[PDB]
Amino acid sequence: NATLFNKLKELQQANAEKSKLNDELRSKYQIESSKAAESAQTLKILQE
Amino acid sequence: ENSLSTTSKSKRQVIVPVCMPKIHYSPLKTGLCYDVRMRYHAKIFTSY
Repeated sequence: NATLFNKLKELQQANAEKSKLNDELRSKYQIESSKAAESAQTLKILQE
Repeated sequence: ENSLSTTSKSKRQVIVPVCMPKIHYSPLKTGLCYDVRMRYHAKIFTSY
């Protein structure tokens, strides 16, 4: 019973930290993708 | 075999010169839009 309960708890902890990890990757992904988009726009006017 | 057997032992004259085929459809290809940057927008799973 205790084995089952502790596996549940560690899985719960992993699940709890995973969301915030995803959010952080999302945040820094937006940060870089901004500069990606503007650099694309520079290359666009160069094509023009 | 056949006696119909068209006998004309001479060089012929060009009648219809070879031209570029007058088709308006399919010497081209199919257009395709793709970009990993439209997989950009993500949700924030917040409830649970």
